[PDB]
Amino acid sequence: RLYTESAFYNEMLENTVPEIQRQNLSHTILMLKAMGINDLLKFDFMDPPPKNLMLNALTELYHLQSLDDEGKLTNLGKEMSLFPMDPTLSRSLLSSVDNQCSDEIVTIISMLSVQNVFYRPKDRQLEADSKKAKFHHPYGDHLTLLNVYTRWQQANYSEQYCKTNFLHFRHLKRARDVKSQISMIFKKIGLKLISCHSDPDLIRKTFVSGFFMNAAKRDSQVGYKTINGGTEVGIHPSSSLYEYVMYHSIVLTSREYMSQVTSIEPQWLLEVAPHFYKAGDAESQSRKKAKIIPLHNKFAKD
Amino acid sequence: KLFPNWIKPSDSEIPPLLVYKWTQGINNLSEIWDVSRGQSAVLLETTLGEMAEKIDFTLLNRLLRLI
Amino acid sequence: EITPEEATTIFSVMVEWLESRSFSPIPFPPLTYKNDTKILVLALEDLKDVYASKVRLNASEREELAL
Amino acid sequence: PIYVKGGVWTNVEDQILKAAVQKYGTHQWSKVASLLQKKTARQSELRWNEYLNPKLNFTEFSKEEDAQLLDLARELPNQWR
Amino acid sequence: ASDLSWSKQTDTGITHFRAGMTHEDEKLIPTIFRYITTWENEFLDSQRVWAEYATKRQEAIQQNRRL
RNA sequence: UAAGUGAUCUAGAAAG
Repeated sequence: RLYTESAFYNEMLENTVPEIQRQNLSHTILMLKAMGINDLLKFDFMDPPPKNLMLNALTELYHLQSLDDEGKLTNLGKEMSLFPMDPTLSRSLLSSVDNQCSDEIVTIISMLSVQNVFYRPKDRQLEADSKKAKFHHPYGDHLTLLNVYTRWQQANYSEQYCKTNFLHFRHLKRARDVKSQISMIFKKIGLKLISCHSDPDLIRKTFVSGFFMNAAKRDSQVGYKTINGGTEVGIHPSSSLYEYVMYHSIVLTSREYMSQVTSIEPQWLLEVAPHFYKAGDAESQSRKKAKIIPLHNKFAKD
Repeated sequence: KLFPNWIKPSDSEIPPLLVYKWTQGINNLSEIWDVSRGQSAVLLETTLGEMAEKIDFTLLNRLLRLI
Repeated sequence: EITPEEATTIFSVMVEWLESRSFSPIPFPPLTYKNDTKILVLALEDLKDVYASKVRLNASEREELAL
Repeated sequence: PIYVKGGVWTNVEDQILKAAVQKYGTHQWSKVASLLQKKTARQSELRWNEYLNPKLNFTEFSKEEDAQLLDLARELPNQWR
Repeated sequence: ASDLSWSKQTDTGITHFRAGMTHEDEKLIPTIFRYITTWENEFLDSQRVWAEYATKRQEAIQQNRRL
């Protein structure tokens, strides 16, 4: 042990920690509400989470419309609780028939339920990046996920095709099995499964519909600024964009990044989530609040 | 695209650069140097004297109200 | 100095020109712009360019700087 | 405290300026400015020209005068000087 | 300093060099003109380097990298 | 039938 006996006996914590103190509680609150727990603060956990984590997750569920402002389940929150899913993904997926691209969204969701399928060896970056560019949709990492899965299921597939295109077969195989299991639930609950002849706007609108709080805007000083909390963030290296994006993931290292990014028209953000993109909710008038004000005025009303 | 290419000073090119470009243009005209078939070139430099110094505001105003 | 006929002719010409261009006019600038701030920053910079060199400044100059 | 000049014309200040003008005349605007601790030379001169000079007038315009005005507007577009 | 009376009529090849800014104990002070890239060179050069840039930009696009 | 001859201004004192 590369530390003292005293450090072992006195300075190391006994246990990590239980999983409850290391989570977001968005799924946990929706489960507790569906179980009939009104008072979440006084739920008898063996180790209670920080109260702020519970409060933030109640606020997110109210924005998603799963709870009301008095903290009770809506029809949407009751239907959401029937799915064994994150809420943003489940909500994007349920609504996807209304936007005529349920088949594509069922693919995108299954791909987002597995790890990054693109292999990039440290000494073989250029060949790996070139193979990824076969499937890459510019300004559309979520569409890139649709394209790889569609190729992976193509008749033109061969035994070692995943190795020769720098793709992780285990993750794509898992995404297939997830897609089939998801599709069986769509059939069981009457969702309607549908698609469009040709439309990336609908896929983007569906993705916005779940992930409208995980949005960021291009800005001169910060690179990108998040809609929630006003965080300075870069695009994570894995993506180079050709002014608004939705992100799947916030990556914290020595700098803040956002990873797995798809461009979105910000009119669609106002249309799909008008309660959240209410300009009153934005403090003062920083870059985001300022850019939302022209979009409402100069690019929408007139 | 208000101001057409032909207006010089504002082009984002340096006055010597501008001059050079002009020269190039002159050269690159199709069969410009021929003197065979009575071909005759003329270059006309002139200054628009008091171009700003007699702009009437009335007319100017109306003109601007176009743009 | 301008004969009204001349003015009319001029107007006709300019109108004809923009007609040929499909030149949409410049609006009165609202609160819409993403560039607004950027635009402002240019003008200020330009103005500052006068004042960065000369350290001793007049009253008017001082006022301008303050602004 | 030293500072950049401007502000608003208090009546006393205006009176002082008038007095100065009587004294030093309409082309020594520096001196008059100096006499006013708040207001500049340029400011002062402008004020004199615009508001304070008695050979101006602020009486209302007759109907004929109104006509003349609006006609001028129609004909000279916003060249208000 | 070529033949002033002839030079007025036609351009001469420079024949006679006058001494400009002279001095006793003449250490050959270099001019400034030699240390500034003469415009034509600058412009041909510009054309080259910008062409190169263009080509590499295309390469970057093809390769999908930041140049 | 294939090199280098030569033209070389100034110039410091007072008071402001």
